[PDB]
Amino acid sequence: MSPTEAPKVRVTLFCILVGIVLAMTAVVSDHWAVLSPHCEAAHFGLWRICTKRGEKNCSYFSISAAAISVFSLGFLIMGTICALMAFRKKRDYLLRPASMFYVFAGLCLFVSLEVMRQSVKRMIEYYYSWSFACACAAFVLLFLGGISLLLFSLPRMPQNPWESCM
Amino acid sequence: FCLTLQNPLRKACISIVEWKPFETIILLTIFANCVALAVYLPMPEDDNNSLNLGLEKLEYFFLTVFSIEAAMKIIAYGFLFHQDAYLRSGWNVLDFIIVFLGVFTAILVKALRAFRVLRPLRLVSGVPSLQVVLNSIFKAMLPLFHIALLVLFMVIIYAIIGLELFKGKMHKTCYYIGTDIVATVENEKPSPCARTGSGRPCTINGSECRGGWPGPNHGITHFDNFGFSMLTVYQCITMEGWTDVLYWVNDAIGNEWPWIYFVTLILLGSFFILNLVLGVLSGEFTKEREKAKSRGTFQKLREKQQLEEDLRGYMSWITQGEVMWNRVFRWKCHDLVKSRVFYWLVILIVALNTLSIASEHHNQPLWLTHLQDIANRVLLSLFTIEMLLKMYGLGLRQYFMSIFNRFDCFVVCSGILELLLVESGAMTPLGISVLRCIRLLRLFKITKYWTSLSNLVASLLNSIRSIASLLLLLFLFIIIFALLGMQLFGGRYDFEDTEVRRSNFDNFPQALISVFQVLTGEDWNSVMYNGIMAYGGPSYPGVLVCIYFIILFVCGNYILLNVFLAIAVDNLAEAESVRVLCHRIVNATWFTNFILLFILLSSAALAAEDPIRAESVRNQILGYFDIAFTSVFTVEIVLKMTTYGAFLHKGSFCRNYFNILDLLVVAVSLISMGLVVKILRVLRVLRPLRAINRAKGLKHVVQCVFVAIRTIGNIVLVTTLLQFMFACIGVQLFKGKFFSCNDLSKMTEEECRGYYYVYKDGDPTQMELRPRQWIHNDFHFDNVLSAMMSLFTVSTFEGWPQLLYRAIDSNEEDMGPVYNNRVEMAIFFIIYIILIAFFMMNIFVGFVIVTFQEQGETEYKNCELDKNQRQCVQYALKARPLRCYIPKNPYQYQVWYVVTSSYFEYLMFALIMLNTICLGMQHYHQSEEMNHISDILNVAFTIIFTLEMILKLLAFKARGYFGDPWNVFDFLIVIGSIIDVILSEIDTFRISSAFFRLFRVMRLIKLLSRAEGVRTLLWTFIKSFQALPYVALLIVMLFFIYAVIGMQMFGKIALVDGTQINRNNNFQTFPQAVLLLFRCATGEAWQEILLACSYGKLCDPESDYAPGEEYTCGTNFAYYYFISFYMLCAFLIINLFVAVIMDNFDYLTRDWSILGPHHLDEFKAIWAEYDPEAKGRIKHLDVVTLLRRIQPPLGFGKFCPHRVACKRLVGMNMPLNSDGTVTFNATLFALVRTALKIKTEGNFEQANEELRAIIKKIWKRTSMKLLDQVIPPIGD
Ligand SMILES: CCCCCCCCCCCCCCCCCC(=O)OC[C@H](COP(=O)([O-])OCC[N+](C)(C)C)OC(=O)CCCCCCCCCCCCCCCCC
Ligand SMILES: *[C@@H]1O[C@H](CO)[C@@H](O)[C@H](O)[C@H]1NC(C)=O
Ligand SMILES: [Ca+2]
Ligand SMILES: [Ca+2]
Repeated sequence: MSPTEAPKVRVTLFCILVGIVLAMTAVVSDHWAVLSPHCEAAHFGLWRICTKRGEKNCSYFSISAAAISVFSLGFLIMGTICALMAFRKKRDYLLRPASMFYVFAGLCLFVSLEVMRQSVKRMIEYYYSWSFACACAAFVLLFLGGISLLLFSLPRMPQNPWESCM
Repeated sequence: FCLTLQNPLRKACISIVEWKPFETIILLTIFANCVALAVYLPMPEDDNNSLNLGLEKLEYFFLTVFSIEAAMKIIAYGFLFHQDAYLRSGWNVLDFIIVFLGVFTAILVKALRAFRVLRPLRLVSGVPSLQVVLNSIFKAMLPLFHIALLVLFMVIIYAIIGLELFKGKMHKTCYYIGTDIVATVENEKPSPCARTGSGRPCTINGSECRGGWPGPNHGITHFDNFGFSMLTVYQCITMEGWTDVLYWVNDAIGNEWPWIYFVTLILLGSFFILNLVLGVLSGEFTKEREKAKSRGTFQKLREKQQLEEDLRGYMSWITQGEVMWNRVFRWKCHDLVKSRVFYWLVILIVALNTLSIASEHHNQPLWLTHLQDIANRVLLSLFTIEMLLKMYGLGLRQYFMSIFNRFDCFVVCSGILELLLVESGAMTPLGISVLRCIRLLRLFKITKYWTSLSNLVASLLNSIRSIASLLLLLFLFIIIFALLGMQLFGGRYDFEDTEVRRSNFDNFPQALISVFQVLTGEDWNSVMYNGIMAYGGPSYPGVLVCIYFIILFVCGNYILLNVFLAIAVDNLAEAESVRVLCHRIVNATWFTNFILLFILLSSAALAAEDPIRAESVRNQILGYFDIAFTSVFTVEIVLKMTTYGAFLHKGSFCRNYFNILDLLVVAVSLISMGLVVKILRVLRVLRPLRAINRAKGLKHVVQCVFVAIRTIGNIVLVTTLLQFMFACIGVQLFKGKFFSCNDLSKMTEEECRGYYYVYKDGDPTQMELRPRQWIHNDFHFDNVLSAMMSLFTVSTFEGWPQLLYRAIDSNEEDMGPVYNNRVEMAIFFIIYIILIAFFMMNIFVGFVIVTFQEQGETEYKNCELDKNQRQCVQYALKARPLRCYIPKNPYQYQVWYVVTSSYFEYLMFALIMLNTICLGMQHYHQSEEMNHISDILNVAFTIIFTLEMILKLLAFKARGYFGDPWNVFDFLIVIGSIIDVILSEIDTFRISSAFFRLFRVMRLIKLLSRAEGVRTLLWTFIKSFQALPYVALLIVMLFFIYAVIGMQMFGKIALVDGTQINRNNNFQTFPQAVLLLFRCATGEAWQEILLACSYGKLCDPESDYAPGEEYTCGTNFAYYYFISFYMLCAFLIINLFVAVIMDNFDYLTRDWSILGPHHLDEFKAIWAEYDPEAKGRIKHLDVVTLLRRIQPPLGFGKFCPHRVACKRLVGMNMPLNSDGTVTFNATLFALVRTALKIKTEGNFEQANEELRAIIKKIWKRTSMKLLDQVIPPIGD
């Protein structure tokens, strides 16, 4: 009862469901970094490296961060199954792994950031793009949101000593 | 175990062995050893002087006399005379040196040379009273054991995390083009590089970063090899040199990640030594609360000192009637002396004297030094008269009896002696300086004031005689380590180099400065890096000389932490005796929550301005974001004044609200002209201070501290007099010195000019030609104001060595330094440093003793038995049974029958320990066969730990498995490990995996899970995190204001490397200016940053400054700034010290010997054995077997079972419910009343209803009579 009923989990679960949609947006989107040689300008993506001059020619060649992002959506699938089973039998405890899965969904997005930040250094002029900024805010939503839902799931240190951690 | 028990004439030896003065003959011969080892001058490569060569033969005297003694001690008793353990070392010292004579004949080696250092420990065992001290010093070490064992786990976590994150990262260099020389700039430490991104472009112009070794300090500050990681997170923990290990990583990886490693090592290293100092002060205070009940004896004491008060007074009534024309002069000497006049005639003289003695320049042009001599001549003529008027009209015997006027005798005589001795002329110029320093004692004339002065000296001088036992142990501790270090290092500081390794040990005083330097913590880093590099620099056998500078710094502080208690037990003995519309708006939720959200957006832009561009895109955005924000602000001060009016300024929050708003409005008047400027911008920072007065926690903390200042004020007013008195003796003795010429060979004014040669590295084939000028050593002693500056930094234990070693090297007025002239001027910096250490400690004890009064002020409302007797009632009245989540399904029940046992308990504890050492090894340039094994290991230890959470989840049936947080923490580790295995091997089909590795480390935190005595100490602090974080809010605010004030002001500051404002230590951005202030908050060489901000620094060629003005961006507000930051950091960190007394007070006043709740907390765990269904009602049959298995502090005897415990339980009014199922609460109350002593009926029923009144008085819930039904269960 008492975890789920307070609005503390209301605001925090809602914020997460924003960043879930942002995360699903940031994976399938194609604008991470601007290739700008000066033409044969392009945008790095997790699945496609599309060449643009107005002629748009999309293909692909950064292998690592693609397979990582599969794992990041895999926890976002599992992190929502546990949350939907939570509210329906007065079971509070399933928020405990559900807050865990969002954090690893956050960190594996952060790895996909720093691999793509690394592949720029391999290669001409570069700047970042909008879906990279989408992936930064999808991190902060999830990583703070998973931790805050973890803290809100656990009860209060016994404060006084005769009701320790139950 | 006696030896043959014989009686020859040897029995007469026993009458001579133990006579009377046999102690005295052995005291006078061990003291000779102390001098025999003090004049031992060590020599570098097997050399011996003459006196060093004669003292080798003098050991054979002290070999045989300690053998003539000890063999007679054998003849005296025998093998049972190893009974004194302090005599057990006696034969131990001798039995090595007899082996040394054997190895002496092998020559016709230096390991036994070091054991003769141990001999003055015999000087302890001889002299008693120091048998009191060493016995008392080990008895403090029992309650400190859990604090010290968590710091031992604090280092091992941060050694493994710093080992795996930073292995091999430092080894890059910035060598020249292709050479072997490491490229530096003139002060720049040889700091690493990286060819790849984020760290050091290496712009030293003709140099390229190549592998090999640039390294940290010389090899000693790595992060590979478990022993170096653990060494360089040790040094970091002592807040000394933690910024080089930060700025080296931050130079090799790149910043913005590794700051979070060290500023959580400091913030946890601070917090768990901050509660080590409060650890020792727990164990000895509870002893002293048991002697506070002699309140009727101070009633006898203050009568006796009232009797001593009258008896001296009436006797002066007798005295001044006996010695009584000349009486007509007498009444004149009552009416002039005791009048209001000499309360004010003397001050004009005295305040005119302390301006005479503190004028004191270097040059004093010509007229000042004539006034110095006439004033002294004039003001003595008032001194004698003032004295002489007390000579006639006060009584002769009354005058000399007072100690303060006996002091005034020594003043007036010495003034006359020093004036006439100059007129005699026959006096050395060494002596007239001494006479000048004698006058300086007149400053205590001022102290005829201070009303509690006689209370104050009685506080301090009573404390010293509680320290003079321990302080003589501290001085004999610093001798053993000075005699040891002279044997290990002993002029091995040869090094074939040219830099000054100045704190060497090749002397007895130089090893007595140098030990006392690493004792006080200042710069023991550079010292340890020389003892390591003297032997074998870094290697196997050689870095075990770290162990000398560890035990010197741990034990040498633990002695000095024990002078902190003996004061505190002595200082505790004295403490025992339409306006409706504007009315809603101010009280609206729409407006208050508006402001709190608006403050946070006001200061987020004000945090990160540019702040040095003045033209860029980050300005035009913020100028629109600033002027629009001043509008709302001023709008708020309208709506407050339309509710009350002009009389609302009473509150201290509204006096600041009307101050910051009016200045932000005039910036719009100052922006109205540009279309004064930046001053009014910074007056907008005050805002969030208003939000601090909207916080309530601080009202308790800040108020309790200003209670403590009222009683310590007396001490603070004296300790700032000594910094004026030792300024004026410091000026007097070091005027015009510290005036050093650039090449150290020219020694005077005119001829330190022109160009010279600076020879690089070491050899005279790399001449560079620089100019030379006078360098003035920046913290000179010239003015009394300019000497309070320098003596303020040696007061904060920061930067004294460099300054101290300068004060040694000085000679006559305008002359450069001579190398080791007059080491006798190191006694100034020692006595003063020791003194200020003693007045800084008496303040600290004050803030402790005051708060332990102020917390017990809440428990003066007592009418009750005791604190332990208070909590155990609240432990019985409030507690409830335990889970006991026992399963059905005997397939599953067999699985649970394994998991909760000691099979899994001892096995999963075991495989962490193998997982520790698997992470323990992990060194650098390891083999590829070892890389293959630890990659398997990691895979092995994940499969086991995920097999833990499989078996437990199939046992605990999800409900219960998420219940405890430790299992939820395991689920965080397991998945982070599985995603660490997968991420590594997908790569084998990758730098980013460095975070996922941390998850591999966190398994060590599963260790403390079973460590029951440690977890109970962390959980105390999380429960204590109540009154702390509002005090932490003022810390954050403090760092926030001083960041923004300096960022506009100390920008434009030209990040030239080598000049201590550099690329790691910027003032420019906001988080670089927070870290700089965290450097000055832990005292890390803040004295340089002050000198970096000045008036003649460069101005960062991105700013404007367009003609000429290229060396005028420094702003000397820095002296007003770093000093005013340093006291406001010192005062507020004391409020962190006070706030930890606040909530931990129940833990710091414990008595874990009488009624420790560890017996209570374990007592719930026997209930799960016999009541497994959570019914909360036992049978009255198996309570009987439950009594016998607890522990004899809370259970019963091993004489089991009885008619005694069974007599006890029938002797308790134990109720029997339906069928005889008892609750735990009635049983808990009876079995706590077994220790909480009791009587028969009459006193029992009187204790019951009084417990009903006391609990209901405590109960703010006037409802819930089930607690009164619980007293019907516990009492009836
Ligand atoms: C109970 C109270 C404490 C007891 C006090 C004494 C503690 C034990 C002291 C150990 C004796 C060390 C011998 C000193 C000379 C070393 C030998 C040598 O010359 O080799 C030089 C060589 C080269 O150094 P070198 O270059 O300077 O010398 C060259 C000169 N010739 C050629 C003549 C030798 O160094 C080595 O490679 C071997 C070093 C020996 C091992 C180093 C360990 C010594 C320090 C251990 C720490 C002890 C801490 C004491 C305080 C802690 C309290 C318990
Ligand atoms: C070193 O730098 C200066 C100016 O920064 C430049 O004039 C000079 O050419 C540089 N040296 C070399 C070898 O390029
Ligand atoms: Ca220090
Ligand atoms: Ca320091």
